[PDB]
Amino acid sequence: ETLNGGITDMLTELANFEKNVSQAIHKYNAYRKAASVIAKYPHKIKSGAEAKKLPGVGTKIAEKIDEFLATGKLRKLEKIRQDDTSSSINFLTRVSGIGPSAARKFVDEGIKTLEDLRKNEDKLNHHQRIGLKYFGDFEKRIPREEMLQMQDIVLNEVKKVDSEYIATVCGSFRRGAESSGDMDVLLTHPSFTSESTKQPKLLHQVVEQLQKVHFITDTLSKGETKFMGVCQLPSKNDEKEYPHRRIDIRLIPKDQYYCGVLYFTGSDIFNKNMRAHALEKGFTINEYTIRPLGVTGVAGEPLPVDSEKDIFDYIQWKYREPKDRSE
DNA sequence: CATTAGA
DNA sequence: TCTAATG
Ligand code: NA
Ligand code: NA
Repeated sequence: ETLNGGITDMLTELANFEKNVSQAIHKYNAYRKAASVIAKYPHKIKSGAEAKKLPGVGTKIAEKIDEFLATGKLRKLEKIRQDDTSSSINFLTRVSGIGPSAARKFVDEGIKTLEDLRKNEDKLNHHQRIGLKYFGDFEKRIPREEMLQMQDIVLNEVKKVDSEYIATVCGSFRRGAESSGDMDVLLTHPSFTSESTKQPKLLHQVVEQLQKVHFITDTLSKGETKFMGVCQLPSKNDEKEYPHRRIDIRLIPKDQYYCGVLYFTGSDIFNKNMRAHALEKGFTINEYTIRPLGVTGVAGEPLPVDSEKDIFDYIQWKYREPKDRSE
C-alpha cells in the first residue's frame, strides 16, 4: 500500500506506456500483473532479485526495479516523460471520442494539439466533435449542488411522460459524494423485463422528453437501451451559464433493476466485498441477478428482487444505506 | 464485459 | 464485418 509505492507507480507508468504509445498489449499486460503482485507484497523490496522471486517478475522488470531503487529514477521512464510524440498521444486521448488508435493516427498526420484538432475538425467524427467542443467542461467535476438540480429535472420529466417509469441516479452521487464525473440514470419500466420483447420507444420516449425541454443538448450515442449524451442546466437570469455535462441513460428490464442498481451504485469495493459474501452465503451476484449456488460446482436459477433489500436478505446482510456502500 | 458507431 | 471507444 505504500511500502511498495514507487515500484508500483513506475511499473504502471511503464505499463501505460506500452498500452498507449506502442501497441504492446503483452508488455503492457506484464507491467500490470507485476504491479499487482508487488502491491500485495508485504515487505519492502530491497532489490530486483528479491522482487524477482515473484510471479510475473521476470528479469526485465527486476532490472528496472534495481535502477530505480538504485537511483531515484528510471531512464526510460525519463525518456518517455520527455518525448513529444508519446506526450502528444497522452494528451489527445483526453478528448472524449479519442482513444489510442485514433490518437496515434492524428499524431502521425501531425495532429498534436487542441487547435490542431480544430483545424481538422473535419477529420473528426461526431462523438469526437463534441468531445472537442466540450473539451473544457468535459474535464470539470459536477457539484452535488448541481447534481440535485439535474436529478430533479430528469425525475420530473420521466414521470410526466410515463408514471410507470422508474429512474435511479446511480453512482457516487447516490453514495452521498460531493462531486461527480457525469450522471447515470438507471432506467426501467414494468412493461419491460427479461423476456418481454423490448419496447425501444420506452427509451426513446424520454430521451425525447429531456431534449424537448433542453436538458439534453447532444447525443454521443443513442441505441435501443443505452443513450450517451450531453446535458445542461438552464442558465438562470443571466450572468452565469452551466457547463456541458456528460450523461448516460439506460433501459433496464424491470426484473433486474435492483441488481443493476445495486451494482452501479458501487463502490467498486463494496461490490466485491458484497459479492464475495453472497458466495459464502451460497450465492452468486452480478450486474443483473442473484442465483443460488449449487454444490456440484455451480448452479443457476434467478432469485426474485423488488428492492436492494431483498438482495441483502438473500445473503443475510445488513442493509447498508448507499451512504455507506463505501467499502 | 457490453453496447454503439463506423467505414 | 471488424474494430474502436465509453461506460
Ligand atoms: Na519469477
Ligand atoms: Na478520450
